[PDB]
Amino acid sequence: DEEELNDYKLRKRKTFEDNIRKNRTVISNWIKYAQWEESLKEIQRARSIYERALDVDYRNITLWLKYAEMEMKNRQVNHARNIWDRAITTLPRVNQFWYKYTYMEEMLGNVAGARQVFERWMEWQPEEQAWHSYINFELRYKEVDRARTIYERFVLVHPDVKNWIKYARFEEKHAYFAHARKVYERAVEFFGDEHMDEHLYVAFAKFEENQKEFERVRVIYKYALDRAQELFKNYTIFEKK
Amino acid sequence: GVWRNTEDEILKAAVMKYGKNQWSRIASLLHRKSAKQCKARWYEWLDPSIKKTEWSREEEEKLLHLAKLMPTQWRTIAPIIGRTAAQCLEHYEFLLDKAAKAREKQLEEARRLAALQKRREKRKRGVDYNAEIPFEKKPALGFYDTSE
Amino acid sequence: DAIARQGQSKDKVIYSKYTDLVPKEVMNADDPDLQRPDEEAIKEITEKT
Amino acid sequence: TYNRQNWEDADFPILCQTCLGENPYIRMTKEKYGKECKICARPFTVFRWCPGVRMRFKKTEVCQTCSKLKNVCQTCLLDLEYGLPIQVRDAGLSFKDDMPKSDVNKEYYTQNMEREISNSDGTRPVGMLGKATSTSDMLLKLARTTPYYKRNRPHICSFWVKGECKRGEECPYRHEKPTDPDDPLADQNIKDRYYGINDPVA
Amino acid sequence: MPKPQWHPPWKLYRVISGHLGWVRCIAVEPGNQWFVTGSADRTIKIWDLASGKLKLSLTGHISTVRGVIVSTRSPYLFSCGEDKQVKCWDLEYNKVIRHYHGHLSAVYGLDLHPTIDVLVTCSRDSTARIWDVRTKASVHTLSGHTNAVATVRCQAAEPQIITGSHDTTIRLWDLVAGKTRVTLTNHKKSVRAVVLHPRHYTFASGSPDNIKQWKFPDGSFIQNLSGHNAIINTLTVNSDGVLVSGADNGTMHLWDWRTGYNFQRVHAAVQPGSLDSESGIFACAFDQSESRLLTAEADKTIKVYREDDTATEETHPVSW
Ligand SMILES: [Zn+2]
Ligand SMILES: [Zn+2]
Ligand SMILES: [Zn+2]
Repeated sequence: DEEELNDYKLRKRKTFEDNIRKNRTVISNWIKYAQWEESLKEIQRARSIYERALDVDYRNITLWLKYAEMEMKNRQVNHARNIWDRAITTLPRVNQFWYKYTYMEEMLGNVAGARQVFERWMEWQPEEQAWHSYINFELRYKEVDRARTIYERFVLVHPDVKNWIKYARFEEKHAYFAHARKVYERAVEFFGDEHMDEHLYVAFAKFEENQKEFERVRVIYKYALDRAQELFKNYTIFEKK
Repeated sequence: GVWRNTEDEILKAAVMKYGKNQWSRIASLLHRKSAKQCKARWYEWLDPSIKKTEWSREEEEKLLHLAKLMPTQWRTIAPIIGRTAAQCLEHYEFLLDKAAKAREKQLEEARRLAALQKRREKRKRGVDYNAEIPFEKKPALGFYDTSE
Repeated sequence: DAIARQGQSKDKVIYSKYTDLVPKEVMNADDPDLQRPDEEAIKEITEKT
Repeated sequence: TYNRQNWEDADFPILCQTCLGENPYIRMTKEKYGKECKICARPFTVFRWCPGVRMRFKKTEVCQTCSKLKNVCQTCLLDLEYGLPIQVRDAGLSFKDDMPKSDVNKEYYTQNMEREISNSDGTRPVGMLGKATSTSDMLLKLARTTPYYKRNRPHICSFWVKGECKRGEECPYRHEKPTDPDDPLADQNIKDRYYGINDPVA
Repeated sequence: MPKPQWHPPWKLYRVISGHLGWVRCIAVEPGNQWFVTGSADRTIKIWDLASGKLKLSLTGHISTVRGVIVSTRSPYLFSCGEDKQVKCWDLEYNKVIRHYHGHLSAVYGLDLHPTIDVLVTCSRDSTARIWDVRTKASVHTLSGHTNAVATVRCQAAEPQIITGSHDTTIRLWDLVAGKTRVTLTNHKKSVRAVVLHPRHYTFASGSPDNIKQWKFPDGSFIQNLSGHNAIINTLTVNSDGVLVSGADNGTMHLWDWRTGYNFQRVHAAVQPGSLDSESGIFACAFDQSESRLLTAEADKTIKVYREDDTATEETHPVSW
């Protein structure tokens, strides 16, 4: 039975090598060969197959994803960390590598120093979901001054009215009312000061109505004097209250 | 030149199998029939785009008008009104009369049986994949790892 | 950057930081930074090559 | 279709002290692409010399890339630092290096290591020397200190074995009895000695 | 942000026809007496520069001629084609005298060293080859590109060889060792055109994503000329600082080299009987006087543009 299994493995490897040699650029043959080698419990053989496939074409996302998933499905954690470090240093613009690296080093790794590794992604100015996930990760690690610096760099790097509203809500939920008032004042001074966005003023009026109704009425009057229908609705709400 | 209904069914099945532009492949099936005969029989009678309906008032008015304009040119007249030349000629005559795998696996099993019989009783410059890694590419090392 | 270069020596330049991607400020036309390496060095490189 | 093993053409052969002989003045012969390598089968620069007075005219057998890879002599196939077989040194230090046996994989691996060495400084027996920092475990106990010149002795005259050497004392080959052919020490495959697999001396 | 200098706009003033294939390449004789076109007609035509009259037509190529260059220091004409052959024509007898041979696929372009008299060709087999001119010996085979190398540029200063290829990469090579030195991967699409500035020691690369200005010799990124989002096939630069980007959809853009400001968009018409899909700039070149722009349009025409002297600065003001 061992000789028959060896002949079957030799025939399967010969057909896989012939399919590789017939069409080199077809990566599905590489993926099927690597998964068949991993299914027969040959980790270093599948690692050599994946390294050959990455030498053939390193720009494919799925080769890195499958080779890192094969490293993570076994106990080779440091091999997976090396694979993710190479995938980050070659292809920084693929956010899926960053997301799966952070889920590997946060759930399975459980290392806070990976957040410093995450700061490498903060060199690259990613999309806003990275900033939101880092805000929620710093909240899950119970840090609020670090998250204040994160949201300040988010406002400086990606300035938006929704971003300033999220900064105001995060400063209100972290029990820093003076910092929330200073952030609302800076957003009124900078974000849409002459553009007349009429949405950060509504959030400042809501924060003032949470704080003091006279300042909320003054903010509603200033928003009505600077200006739409939402400003008139906020002025009617301030006059009714 | 006769056409039985059996030959019409065989021709319909051959058109639905082999497409349109093959005709000699179709005429291989039909005994005592040519490819030109099969093409003419398809395009004259058995095509499903042939309007096998009755003539409307507009169709008859256009047929009488175009027969007045271009006399006895039915291959030109017929694609204008959408019918074929024979149907429109017959209808024009009628209107004037009215107006008047396993084998390789078995071979591999037989070769394995012969190999076990010879073992119970060169390499052709190849690469043996079961003996070692065929093209060993070591993974790149960095910042981690204590082996296993 | 030691992840970026594996067996390649430090003479070969590798662009990997984010600061390689940002554009430089537009600068003066008459400036020795944006200048050719001049005729005697071009002639020396030409004769050596 | 444009990959092949490059021909290794270099001077200054890497030899042991024992096979080099004892005279400080050696007369030396070099062929540019004379023979092939006994392991990686590439053509290489073949060096031939007489180590002494009544020696054998020893010549280089393996190429310089294989000898720089395993840190061995080009003729004796023994280690430069200790004069031991490479099976003994691999049992002493590390036996997880290995090498392919099929010819296409062997040529591909040798071309890759040759390109790695040529992209390196030029004279370094890869990271295996980095695994060779720990030493003097037990290999220094049985290592030779004197140059064993008896392996530069000339071959046994086959005509004298059949008792028909008509040259007599003019014959440079040895007129003495050979070793026992029934002894398993007399097999000595060269590829087994290079790869460190079932060598009886080791 | 400095204000860009005002460049006068350009206008079409003659259209030359007579080729029976796509005109793929245009080269200008260094004495500015005539110019030369290679086509998909498997013919190479020498045209008078001033009168526009057809001076000569040469046959001998078996496929589409992709690149034609004239030697500045020898009376030689170098032509590369899709027939995997490079021909050195002696103009002294108007005959092919040398055959550079060894490329496995179609040659997409070529360039001459201005000082050493060595030839470099880029082909579809993902290789560039460096040939000695007199001995017809391929002294180097630059490899490392994973796709077809669309264009090659050559210069006397370091680095000598610039290659742009279809795998979104630009390789700055070293001439004496035959090895790559700098790899630039900033482009998202195929780099189809590179052009070198005559005096500022900088160069620019063209792709359908963007146009990118860099800095010799390290290849540091300088500027991102944006806009003109089409398949840019060609790139030439004036000595006065005017950069012309020609695309495969027929649109032409004109830029200031320094500020990267687009000041003119020219979309010429086609031949009288011609489809709208047959509008595309394959090559373009200035003359030696830097006053005529000659484009090889895909409707089998050569279109020649002149400066418009009647325009002034307030008539065509610079935006921002
Ligand atoms: Zn020795
Ligand atoms: Zn060797
Ligand atoms: Zn004898």
